[PDB]
Amino acid sequence: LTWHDVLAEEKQQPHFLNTLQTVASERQSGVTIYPPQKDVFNAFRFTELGDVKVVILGQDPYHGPGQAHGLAFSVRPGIAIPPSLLNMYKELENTIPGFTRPNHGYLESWARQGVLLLNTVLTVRAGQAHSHASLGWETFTDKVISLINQHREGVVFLLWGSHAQKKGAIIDKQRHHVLKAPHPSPLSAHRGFFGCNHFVLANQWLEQHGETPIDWMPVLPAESE
Repeated sequence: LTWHDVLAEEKQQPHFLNTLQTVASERQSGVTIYPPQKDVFNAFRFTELGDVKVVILGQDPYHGPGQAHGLAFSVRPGIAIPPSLLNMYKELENTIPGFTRPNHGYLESWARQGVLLLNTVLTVRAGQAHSHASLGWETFTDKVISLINQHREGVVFLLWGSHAQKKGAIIDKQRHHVLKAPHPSPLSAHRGFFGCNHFVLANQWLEQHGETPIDWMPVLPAESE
């Protein structure tokens, strides 16, 4: 099954389509909306349903120029690493053998290994956090999570912060593996995100079940001649 197979009906629901209408309207009314329309669903593009190994929820897309490009916690090449991702990198550096601080915040290569980097809200107005949170995106991502729970087996979910924890509170904790911790934002990272060890634990679960671990060191697309 592909994402479109399992979400085709969901994407004909008014809460979904009216959301996209709203976004398209605001973009033409002098409001900058992030990410660009072609990037809104990049988490799905880069991590097909059958390839999901680890789900990491974000909440809102980043709301500044150059930041959001459709993957939770990631930013485009050449853009500063946002504080939440810096704290993820610090936990990685303290736990994954050989990890060192990347010089970029671009996480496509996680997605390409099976890490679904899913914000629960998929658009935002420039400079205004949570400004699209009361559209239909949470309903849409509730359905995404429900479908992974039902259609996949042995997925590791990393639920960071209360919002994410609530979002994933009904995941099957026997067929899947649910790990919780405070959010890596500077407001909460020292309240238990540091020390959560989720990246190693996720890889050990995956290993235990015959899946390859995630290489958490993210890499930029290369140059050609």
